[PDB]
Amino acid sequence: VQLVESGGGSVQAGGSLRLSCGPSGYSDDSRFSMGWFRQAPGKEREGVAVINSHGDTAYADSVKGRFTISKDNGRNTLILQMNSLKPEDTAIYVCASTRAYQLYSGSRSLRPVDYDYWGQGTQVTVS
Amino acid sequence: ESQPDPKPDELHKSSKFTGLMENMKVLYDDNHVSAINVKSIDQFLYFDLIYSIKDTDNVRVEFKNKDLADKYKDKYVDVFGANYYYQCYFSKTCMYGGVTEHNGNQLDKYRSITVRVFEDGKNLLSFDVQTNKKKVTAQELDYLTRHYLVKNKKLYEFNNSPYETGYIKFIENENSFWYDMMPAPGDKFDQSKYLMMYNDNKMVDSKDVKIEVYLTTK
Repeated sequence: VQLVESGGGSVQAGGSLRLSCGPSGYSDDSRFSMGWFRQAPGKEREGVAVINSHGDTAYADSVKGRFTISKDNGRNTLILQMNSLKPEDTAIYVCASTRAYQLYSGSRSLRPVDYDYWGQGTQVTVS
Repeated sequence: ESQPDPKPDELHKSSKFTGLMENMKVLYDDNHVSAINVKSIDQFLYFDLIYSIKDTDNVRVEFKNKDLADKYKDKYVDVFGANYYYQCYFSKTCMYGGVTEHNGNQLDKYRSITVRVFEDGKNLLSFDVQTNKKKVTAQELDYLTRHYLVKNKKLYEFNNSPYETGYIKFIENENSFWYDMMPAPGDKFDQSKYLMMYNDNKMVDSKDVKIEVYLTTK
């Protein structure tokens, strides 16, 4: 499994960015969970938003109502739509995913340890 | 250091159990003990503590040794565990371990921990359990894990189980340990004897601990 992010960049406070990740290595009917994590300059990696295999989501409190995670089935992309960006949102954002399950991947964990695959990370700067 | 993973012949096989599986099931049904910020009011033996907890009355917590009892005797604690009545004595419900200091152990929010379920070596499903504790007893996480699997996979039924074997594995960085989820073979199953495995009050960090369940079918 490979995770390749795009859509990073920089905006003024109040702005918007749209992160995207196309996972390779899964089957068409693989049931897995996916998430967006970020790591600010001298801080631990933190879970931002996650979606499980049947489309339920969870978010870190600091981004609720501003960021939206979704999965485009037809395009095979995970999206993080980031609105109302703040300087505090500046970080390296990274996509993460789990192994696949037969029945369902119900987990919506925001803990890094719970993911099995990681992308390369993409810079977001708000200033 | 790390407990070695179970070889297949080290695991209890439900088909060698001829007792009533209901007596296991009820331990992991809805009802359990849960108290927030309580202090022991009494002690019967040197390895227990007694609390006054509301049912919605008195809970005897048994520990593996005196040092555990002494550590928590005068502390405000949280209590979480599977409890029993049959052969519960003190001179009314009983449990083992399940005790954590209240102060400094509270998270702001509930925190989700992945449970990965394997069936016959295959990735079957994942779900989450939640806790608001920094340090949580393995007992608490074990109960929550099995409660989910009872509801959603009929892990335990009245008579028997659809699964031949089952163990839960906790992984904390380098170290791991596991519990056998099936009853010992034979006709007899004693709740008090089974639950005593929790009497070490073993704790894990909710930040780091990973949970895995291995099931095999018949």
